[PDB]
Amino acid sequence: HGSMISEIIKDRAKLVNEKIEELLKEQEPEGLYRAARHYLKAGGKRLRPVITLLSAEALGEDYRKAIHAAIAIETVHNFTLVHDDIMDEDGVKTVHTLFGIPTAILAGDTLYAEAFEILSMSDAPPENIVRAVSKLARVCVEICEGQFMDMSFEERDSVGESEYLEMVRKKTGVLIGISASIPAVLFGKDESVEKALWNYGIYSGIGFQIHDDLLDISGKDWGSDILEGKKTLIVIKAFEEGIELETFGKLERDIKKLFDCGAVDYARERAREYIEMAKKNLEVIDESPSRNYLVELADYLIER
Amino acid sequence: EIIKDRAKLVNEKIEELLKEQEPEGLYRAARHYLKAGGKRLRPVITLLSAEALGEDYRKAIHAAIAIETVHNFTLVHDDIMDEDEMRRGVKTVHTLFGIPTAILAGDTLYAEAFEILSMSDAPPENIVRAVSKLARVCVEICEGQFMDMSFEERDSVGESEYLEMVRKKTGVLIGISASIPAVLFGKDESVEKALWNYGIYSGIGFQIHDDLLDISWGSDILEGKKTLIVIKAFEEGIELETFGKGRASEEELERDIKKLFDCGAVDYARERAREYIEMAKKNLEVIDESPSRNYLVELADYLIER
Repeated sequence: HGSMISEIIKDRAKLVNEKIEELLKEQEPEGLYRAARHYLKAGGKRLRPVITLLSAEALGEDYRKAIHAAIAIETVHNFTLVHDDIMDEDGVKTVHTLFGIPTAILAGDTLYAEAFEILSMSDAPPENIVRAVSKLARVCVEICEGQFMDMSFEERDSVGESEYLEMVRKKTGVLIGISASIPAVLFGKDESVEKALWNYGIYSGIGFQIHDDLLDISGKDWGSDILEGKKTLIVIKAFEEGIELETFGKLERDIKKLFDCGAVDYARERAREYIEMAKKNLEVIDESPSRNYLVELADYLIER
Repeated sequence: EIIKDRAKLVNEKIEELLKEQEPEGLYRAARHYLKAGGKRLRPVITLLSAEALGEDYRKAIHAAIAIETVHNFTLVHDDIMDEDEMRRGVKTVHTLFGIPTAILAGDTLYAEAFEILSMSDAPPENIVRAVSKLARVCVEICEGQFMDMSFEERDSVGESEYLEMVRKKTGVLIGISASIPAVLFGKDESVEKALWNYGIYSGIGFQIHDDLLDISWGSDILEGKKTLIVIKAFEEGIELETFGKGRASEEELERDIKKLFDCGAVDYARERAREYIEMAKKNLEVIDESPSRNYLVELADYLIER
């Protein structure tokens, strides 16, 4: 076909959730685990584990073997969400709001260890598990560096485009990068193939972020990110050519200036560039239904 | 004893594997305690346990650094929770750098530990098991810290609940310190459980003694920390005048400390702490006699002597 991508995401997400329920059961101490399972139970697009399972399939493997890696990465993601929410302080209600900050910190730390425990249950050669552990951990370190950078940007008045893109790469790209590349690691695929899936993830993630930030201008309210002063690629290119907007303390006038300077279309062109780059990296992989799903998925990430 | 030797090795590997890096903000925070220089107890237990198994304990160094990294991770997040302004002789991480950076710093140490563990020179099969066991250990420390903090607001907790909390909060990380060389080098379940049980019991006793060292001042009771002493005494219905206050008079706290010695409760702690360290030794017997094996013995002793 070529138009079922929302249905494949759905199908694989449904698998992800079924195994989430199997592997991340609520336990004692009940207060820790209710915080620990909160975000997971409120749902999630499950985009990263879905990518893992599509990548696994596109590599000619039984993608059920990739479930653990898939859920570990979704577990890492959920963990970052809990801790991140502690630091934006701003639904559903955040975990630190419902359970307090200590329970929230320990809830993230719990999910964090479980991620690795789950990944280690993978049905794959130990040498590859050890490499997947090493690689996921390095990604975790990078996400913290990305989160740190992103917060630094809140205190800065002059964030460069490349700095910002570097931030997004760690904050959003690398986790998506390893959800595409981890079945390569687990199943002994070689370096050029892992590299192709990694780049696919990173470039999808970066573009996915740019488009996400475009949706703030193209439930929640128009121009939210503007009044909250968030540095997006759009904002950064407008500043880059001295547009300087009359909100940033929490409007429709500002939004016109962003289109008028082409900063909105710069960001679109940047996000599409990233997704084309992500798709060209897939060329290394054998054509298959699953490879085309990954291709259409990159498209979806920026066309929704 | 001969620990400053391995303590020396561990800090050399720490400075080799846990470099500062960019963003310097994040790593200045993440290396703050490591540079402050803890006693490195658990790493030394890992190197000695390895040599007691008659292995090349240098091969166990990555697991030694990894467990110390976990330990430092917990310190950072714990200090956020207790809102301590200082830990031993240095300001806490959240106070110098802020709560969000403190969170990210421990989150970074946390991942760094699994990356270091995975570098081990051992059968990969056994690195996987080591990652699985250390990650469950980390889940339990979190379960413990949540238990310990839940205790604060409870009116009374039994010795059992409290001792299950100490087993998770500070014991299992000490158990896996000794356990992990048995895991890494394919010793069998008897040996693992033996080094495991030694590490846990050493932990609990080590904890009970660390609560005694505050009676050895005063802060545990003003802070309301529920120790094994105050659980015995309160089980003995000992009216304790200054347990909640935080601010207190010297005479008021002295009469509360005075009570506690005379309760038949400070004795209980030393005694109960001692029957744990002994349970560690009598467990450690499954391992062959060795300079290393007796070193773990004398070391389980040092946890009760301070």
